[PDB]
Amino acid sequence: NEIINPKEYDPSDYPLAEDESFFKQGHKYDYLVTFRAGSLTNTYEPKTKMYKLHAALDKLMHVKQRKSRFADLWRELCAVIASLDVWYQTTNYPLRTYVKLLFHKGDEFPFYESPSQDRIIFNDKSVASILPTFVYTCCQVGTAIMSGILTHVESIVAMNHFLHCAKDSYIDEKLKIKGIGRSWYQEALHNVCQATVPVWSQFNEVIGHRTKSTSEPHFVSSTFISLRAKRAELLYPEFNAYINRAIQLSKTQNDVANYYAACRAMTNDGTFLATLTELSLDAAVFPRIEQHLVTRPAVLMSNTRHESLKQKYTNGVGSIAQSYLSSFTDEIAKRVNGRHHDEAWLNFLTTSSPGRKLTEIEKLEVGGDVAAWSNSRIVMQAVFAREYRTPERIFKSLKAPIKLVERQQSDRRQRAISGLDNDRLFLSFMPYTIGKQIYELNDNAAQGKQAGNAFDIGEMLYWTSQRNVLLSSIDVAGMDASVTTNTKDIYNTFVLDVASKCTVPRFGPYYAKNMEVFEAGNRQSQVRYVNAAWQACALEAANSQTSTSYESEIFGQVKNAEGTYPSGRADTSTHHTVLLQGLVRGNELKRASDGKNSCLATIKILGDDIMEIFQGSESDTYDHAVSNASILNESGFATTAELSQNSIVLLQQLVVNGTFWGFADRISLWTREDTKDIGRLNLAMMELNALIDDLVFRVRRPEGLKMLGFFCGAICLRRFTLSVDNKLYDSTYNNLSKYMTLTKYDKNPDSDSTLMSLILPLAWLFMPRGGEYPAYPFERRDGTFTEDESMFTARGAYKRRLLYDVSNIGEMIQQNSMALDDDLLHEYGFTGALLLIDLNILDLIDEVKKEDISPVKVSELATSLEQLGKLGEREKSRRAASDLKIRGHALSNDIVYGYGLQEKIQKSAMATKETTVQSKRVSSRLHDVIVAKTRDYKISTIPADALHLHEFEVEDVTVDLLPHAKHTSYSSLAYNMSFGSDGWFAFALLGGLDRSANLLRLDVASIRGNYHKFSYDDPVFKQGYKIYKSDATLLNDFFTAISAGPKEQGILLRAFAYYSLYGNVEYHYVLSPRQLFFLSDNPVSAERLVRIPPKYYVSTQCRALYNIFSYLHILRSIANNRGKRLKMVLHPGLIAYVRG
Amino acid sequence: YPRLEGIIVQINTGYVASANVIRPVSEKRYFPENLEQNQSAARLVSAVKARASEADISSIHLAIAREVSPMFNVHELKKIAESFEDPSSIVVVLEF
Amino acid sequence: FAIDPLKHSKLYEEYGLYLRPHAPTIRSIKYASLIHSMLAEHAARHNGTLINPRMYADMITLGNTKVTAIVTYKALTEMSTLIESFRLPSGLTLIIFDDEKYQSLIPNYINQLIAYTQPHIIPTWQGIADFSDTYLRSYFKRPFELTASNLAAPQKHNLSPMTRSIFNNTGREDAVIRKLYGYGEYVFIKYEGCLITWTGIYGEVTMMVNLSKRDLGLDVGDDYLKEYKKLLFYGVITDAIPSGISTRSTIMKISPHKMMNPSGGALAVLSKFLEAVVSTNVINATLVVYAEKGAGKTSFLSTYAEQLSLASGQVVGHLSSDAYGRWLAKTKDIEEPSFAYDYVLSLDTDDNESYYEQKASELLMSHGISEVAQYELLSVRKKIKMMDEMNEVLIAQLENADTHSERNFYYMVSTGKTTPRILIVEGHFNAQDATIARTDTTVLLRTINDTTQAMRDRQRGGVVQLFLRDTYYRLLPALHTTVYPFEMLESIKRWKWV
Amino acid sequence: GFLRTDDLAIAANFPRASRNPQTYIPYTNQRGTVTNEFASRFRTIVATLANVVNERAVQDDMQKATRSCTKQWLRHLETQFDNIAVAHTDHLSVVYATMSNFMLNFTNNFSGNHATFKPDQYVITSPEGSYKPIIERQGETVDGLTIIDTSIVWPILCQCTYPLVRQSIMEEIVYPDPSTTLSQS
RNA sequence: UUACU
Ligand SMILES: [C]O[C]1[C]([O])[C]([C]OP([O])(=O)[O-]P(=O)([O-])OP(=O)([O-])O[C][C]2O[C](N3[C]=[N+]([C])C4=C3N=C([N])[N]C4=O)[C]([O])[C]2[O])O[C]1N1[C]=NC2=C1N=[C]N=C2[N]
Ligand SMILES: O=c1ccn([C@@H]2O[C@H](COP(=O)(O)OP(=O)(O)OP(=O)(O)O)[C@@H](O)[C@H]2O)c(=O)[nH]1
Ligand SMILES: [Mg+2]
Ligand SMILES: [Mg+2]
Repeated sequence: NEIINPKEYDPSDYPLAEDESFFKQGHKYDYLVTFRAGSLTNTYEPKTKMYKLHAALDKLMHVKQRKSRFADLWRELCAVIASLDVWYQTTNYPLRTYVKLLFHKGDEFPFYESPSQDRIIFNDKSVASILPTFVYTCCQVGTAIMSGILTHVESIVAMNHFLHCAKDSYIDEKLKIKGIGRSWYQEALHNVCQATVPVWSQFNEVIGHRTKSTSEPHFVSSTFISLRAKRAELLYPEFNAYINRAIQLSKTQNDVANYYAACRAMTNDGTFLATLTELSLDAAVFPRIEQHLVTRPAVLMSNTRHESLKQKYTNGVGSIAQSYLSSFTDEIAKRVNGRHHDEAWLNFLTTSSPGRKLTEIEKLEVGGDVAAWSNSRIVMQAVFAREYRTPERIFKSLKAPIKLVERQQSDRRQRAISGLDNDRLFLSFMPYTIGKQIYELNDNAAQGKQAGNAFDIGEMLYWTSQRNVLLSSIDVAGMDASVTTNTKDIYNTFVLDVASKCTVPRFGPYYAKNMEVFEAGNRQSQVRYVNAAWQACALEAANSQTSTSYESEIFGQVKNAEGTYPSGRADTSTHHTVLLQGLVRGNELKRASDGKNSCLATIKILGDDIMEIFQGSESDTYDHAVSNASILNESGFATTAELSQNSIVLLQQLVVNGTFWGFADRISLWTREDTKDIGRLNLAMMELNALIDDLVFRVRRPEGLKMLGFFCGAICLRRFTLSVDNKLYDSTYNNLSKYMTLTKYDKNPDSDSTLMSLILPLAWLFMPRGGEYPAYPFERRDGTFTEDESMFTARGAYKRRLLYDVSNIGEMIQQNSMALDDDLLHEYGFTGALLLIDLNILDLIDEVKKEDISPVKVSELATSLEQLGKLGEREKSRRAASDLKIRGHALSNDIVYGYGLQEKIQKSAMATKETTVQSKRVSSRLHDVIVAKTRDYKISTIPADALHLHEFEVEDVTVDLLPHAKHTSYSSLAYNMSFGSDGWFAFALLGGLDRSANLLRLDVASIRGNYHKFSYDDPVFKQGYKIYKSDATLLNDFFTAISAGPKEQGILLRAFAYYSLYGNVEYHYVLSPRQLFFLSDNPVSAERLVRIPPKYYVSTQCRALYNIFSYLHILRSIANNRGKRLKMVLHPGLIAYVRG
Repeated sequence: YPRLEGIIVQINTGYVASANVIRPVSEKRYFPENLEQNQSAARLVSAVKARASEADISSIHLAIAREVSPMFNVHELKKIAESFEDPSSIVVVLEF
Repeated sequence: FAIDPLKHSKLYEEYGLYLRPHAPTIRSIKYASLIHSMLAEHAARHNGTLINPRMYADMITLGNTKVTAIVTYKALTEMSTLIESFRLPSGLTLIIFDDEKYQSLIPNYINQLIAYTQPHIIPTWQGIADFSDTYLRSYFKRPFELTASNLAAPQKHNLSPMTRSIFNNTGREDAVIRKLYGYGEYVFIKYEGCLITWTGIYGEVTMMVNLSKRDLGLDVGDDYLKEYKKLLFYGVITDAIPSGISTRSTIMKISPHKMMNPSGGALAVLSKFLEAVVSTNVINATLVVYAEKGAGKTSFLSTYAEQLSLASGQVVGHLSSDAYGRWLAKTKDIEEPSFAYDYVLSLDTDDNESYYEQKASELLMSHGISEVAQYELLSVRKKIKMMDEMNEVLIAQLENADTHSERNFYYMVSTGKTTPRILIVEGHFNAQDATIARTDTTVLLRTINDTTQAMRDRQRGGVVQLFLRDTYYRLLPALHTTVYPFEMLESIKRWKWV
Repeated sequence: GFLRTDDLAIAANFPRASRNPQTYIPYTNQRGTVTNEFASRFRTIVATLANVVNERAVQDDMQKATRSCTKQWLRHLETQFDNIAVAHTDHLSVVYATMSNFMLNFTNNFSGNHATFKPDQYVITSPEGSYKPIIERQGETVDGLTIIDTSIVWPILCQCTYPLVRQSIMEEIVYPDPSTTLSQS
């Protein structure tokens, strides 16, 4: 009844203090309580603080509730509910009853969003305030019904739990359930008990299966009694009764995996938890002191001002950490020595973002063009290029307050992070470069996520497969808060003690000079010789201001009480990595110091996610597992608490028993909140294809997820709205209505542009250049249908084969023709979609933005940028890029260096807008592109394709099944890899994952910005190989177009020589390692599966090209694979084309 | 005052850096043309690039000035941890 | 030089360094100032940064790179006819001399040459700039000290007005020494502060104040309590702490010294609070001042409230730094306590005992001790375990936001409407930052006080005062901006009011 | 190298710690020559080192290409040594001569033969105390002074340009002033 | 209106 008739406003729900300075501290219901739309209203006049409160709470209910990824809010909810009709063939599924009962008012929807006026405007004022989130919850549960994670009757238990959370505060109730409702599997894995699992080898192939009995040990059975009492009262009793059946009924290790992913989607809707950030400043970034204070170092040296210069620890928590870390200061001082930092400054001051500043009065006195550029980091350094060597540059930015950026995640609460300007970014940079070189030194300073596939988990898959191990995986809780200034100092000694042994001259606005230094236990100042790294680090360490200051529309300027970690500085990933590495490894020196063993194996720290691995008896490991907790407990950290036998998590990826569990709900399909790089474009479908491939091994039914991505691809992503002008509006309508319907829109006073939106037909959802989405089986002429395209289908030039696949490829080889059926492509509408491809709207909108800005104003700005750096002979990289192109062939833009000085400026002209005068000459150029290509169209076929038209013929004799398939027969090595499914059989028939390929690719991206999926496109690596394979004697010349160092040159060359077995540059295909986790990279593994009669081997690369033909058609047609071995026949022009 | 070597080196270091005798450039020619990429030399190019280190201007001027400086603190070698296992390990002997 | 001494001559006059009247170095100092008019133009031409500073810095510093399409290399070509114009056998050289007033006044185009020069650095003793170095000694006016021993003639010590200037160290009047002793035509350096060499418990301690010898009393050999109030407002004790000056210490000698310059890195942090007090945007700005227990700041920032409120036209009030400890002892027991502002300030300083001085007092007993000389007999790790025991009664008031906790006290005092717009809290120990609320401006006060000497002073100090200074120094490192109490009195004045 | 007497210091009556002040300049001034007699010494070293790595490769039967790409690297150090020995033996050697005549560079450093040299250990003896040696391993680093980096010869040989290797740009070889290293001394 | 790895 809190949803069917909600209460009134109750203004004690968002109270204030005695003053109107901030909200009342310790207030509950910090998020948007469900109160029934009508009741908020302004009463009183535009001042008197509380008016700005009710106006901004209106911004919470009307603006911060919608975040629709592709379409509007209603088109997206219809996309599940239509797809959920088509798949289950009926309408007796009970999700639509929640669509009917939660909102139905008989004339029109209860609420819509404006887009142009940007708010959700209501049409029933009596409906609940919280309902625009319940679109996305009904969206997500139907995504989970379609995924196969939840059945229909389970989604009843889901939806009742969500509406029960909505009685008082829909997210505040959810964040308390979030901890309890997924910690329960460790009981169910205990109860299952003896469970038969695969095991892995050192080099991650499956070598065996064993039955290893999961009974978690005696001391975590004492954590079951404390936790199940909290399960009973904090949860809804039907959601509780669903859990208590999953403890008792579960019989296999596969069976707990069924309930766990399904109970996880009952606690999440994927909605990003958005309120106004004044409410979450108290919750997220307020510093907590968990119990202990951390004491200070003995300061050994101090300069003329009494501040820390050199310092050492005395019997604390830090002395444990510097027992491990201070050994590295003699080596890192030769790696932090041998970079020249001014160079590495301009490469880290890439990624254009903000400076804090709004430039100011001097935005006028730099120019009106560079006024509008003035957001990027690379531009705000260019405007103040003159000030870079003066030491008063950093002094005038201590005066500048740090502004609170907010960004939110899928399940964490609304979180804030500090957007530092260029000078507060400068002091943190030398602690970033010092703490970076511990990564190459110590494995356990660990994994960056360049693999995407199994190598990000190939560590965790191995140690869980082993015997006599307990695994702990620690999050500290909140690790921005906890880092008081004293705990921050343990990283400061390590950054100092490297910089003394090192020799860095000048660094920036410093120089190695002769300072007065107090030497503790001397009386009297004695002048040491300090280098610039030393000076910079001391100043930054001394000076540190931590507070974030957010300007409010309610309040004046709220400022966080400092002492947190301002997590944007430069070292926000190293300061929590180098610290926790010193505390846990330093423990096994201190435990070895007083007669106890260590008994700890490899530990992987990506800050803050600690994950260590132990071995021995069940008593020895626990004596160590307490001290890793207790020293982190006495470091001032709130470790939450996690450990188990056979359970381990890292980077939000669960590994258990030697199997991979998914966390499917974290990829929310239909909530973005980015306000940056929004596509309703070709690029909007790439944002679907990348997220559809995120969920292919987190799903129990990938065929159903292809059904869901199709209709949301169809219904939502269908309409591209374009503002023409009137005279051209007439013929823009007439030309495009010839092929596919274009909507027309009602005419305009006194803006002189009519809108009009084209309708982008369903074939464009399948095109090679448009939507690269895998298809359903079409009809040929007779018609015996095509193969159903599965989830493992690779993208780029392969979707152009689907055009030839409709034309009966087997038939074509019969008549010896490259000819094509224009009838069948025009009938479905394939011909009307490749026109929309050839119109090329996207770079045309980029061309007009590239047309408007004067390159003279850019060049004066960018010549001043290369004054800070190298100094000279960034010119030799521009010379190397231009010498390569005119002698040979085009090496394109983003990659080579000084163009990627110029390209880093460009993005603010890309940012700062489409607006209308530029938009009127969009339509003048596009209509010229329209009337040329509409004047006649036929499907343009290229000489560069013969090179499909090959078709496989099934035979009567079966394959072998690769003996690791018996081991992963049981139990449930991933979610979709259940026994007798498509992904299991592909891991059986296609088989394997090599270590040899994606170690070198894991070696490539350590050059070039690693922390995520890194899917194989990599415009250094493909462009360098097309020169390496066919062409290279030139390959000396474009390495200095990279400005690749001699070490960096060595990485790439070893990957080029290994990428010469497979495959072809001439036939393009792209998949992602997120798409095929355990499936093989190599087309070598598929040549075992297809014989080629060896009169077809007809060119020097032609063995290596036929492998990709064998590689893809197994992955494309895996739902129609009996386990027969197919055989290849070819068109003789395909024989004729590769001869050359 | 055994820090007196720190002065006499620093006077001699300030002479070498003021003479403009060695200027470090940003072009590396450790290997001839198209032996870098040549597969058989993959064992050799790793040994050279591990030893060779970026030419900081501050310590090339120090090594010249240490040659005629008075030695008061007894110098000692950086602990070179090599194996002399492969025949690509002659790079350490050519270094000496 | 970095700044030329003929177009900008008064800055060298502020250091005691007067320009020699108008030869191979008189001709060279005109040659260097001609480059600055060329250099400054060039970094106009393209704002600011003169382009290719490497070939620039290999011309002034090194007699090198004669150069003759073009406009790129135009400013190089115009300059190679300018430095090969005057015949030098080597370069000109730089001369930063290591001073936050001098280093801040270096123009932008000189600082871009510092990366590629190896410049000559002249180490300041305390300031003055101290006069060796064929640059500083052949260019202008090696001076002559004029203490009480070298009296009273210029013919006696063989001085000349074109080579040597005179530093008044008599204690006599300035005007007579160039009247009857014959020092007319001899120009005199002007110093407006003074340097005091005190006696100490540990040795000779040299501190300076930026007051002249007339502006305060104390000469020669008066004690430390005479005009103590002016020394706290304006002094730096340039010595490694523990310096060890005491209330029984006297003066050895006085010489006029250069007025020291405040801290461009520590002027601007304090300038945030002196902006947030002015603007009507920021509700209830807060200044947080950390120091040791014996820095003597409750007697100091009681009049800095009196200097800010008279300049701002507002009402400020400092919370007097122990008002958690005085107040929690009074109402440990009381279920609803009064969080009012007028109740807090009518409670402390001094007669109400602190709560931590109850807790510390009980604790010292348990490891039984009551004498300060008995505390010296204890040593470090046996001491430090006592400090660790002392912490656990700290964290019980810092961890949660209970109704008697520290977080609730500094909140409701700061919010509730009876309080002043802009309170100044002061904290003893670091990691009170999660409790004081809410600010962007936390400074760190280092006064002219060996604080552990003032705790054996205190004169009802005992071990309870001295154990807690030691406990708080274990919790307070210098991880914030040191603020040096004359600099807060300096920044009020600089700020531009309405 | 050779052994140059300090004729400019003794005529200037500078303090020296020897009877004959003799510093060891590392290599001879080599004007007017076509073949550089310091560069051709490094020819006969690589020609000796080519046969040492030849025996080690053929005793342990490695590739024909790995032995060729080793010896193609040994004569790439030949080419780079010829290009810079014109600038060492003309412009570095006149700096080691004039740094030897400075005031505070008073000890001898080297005397030709590695087989016999030890630095002359003076001490400050005392009949009523211990003797304090001058040269003494006490590990008192001056922040990088006692540790000696042998990887400094790779930037010297390869990635540095010299004011005589560049001849073809106009350079005007820098002769520094006497007064800075005199006034500090 | 918008941070780093
Ligand atoms: C130039 O032009 C342009 C474009 O086109 C636009 C867009 O629009 P759209 O968005 O497309 O729409 P949509 O979304 O499609 O829609 P739907 O969803 O389909 O449905 C609808 C709805 O809607 C609404 N509406 C609402 N509101 C609010 C509105 C509307 N319409 C209109 N027209 N307007 C508005 O406002 C309803 O209701 C319904 O329901 O846009 C454009 N743009 C715009 N603006 C701008 C742009 N650009 C740039 N700039 C600017 N300013
Ligand atoms: O955008 C981001 C996201 C995350 N981080 C990372 O967040 C870390 C600090 O965040 P924590 O990981 O410590 O938060 P918490 O887990 O204690 O919060 P709860 O789950 O308990 O609710 C930092 O160490 C950092 O590396 C960022 O710096 N930026
Ligand atoms: Mg965490
Ligand atoms: Mg985390």
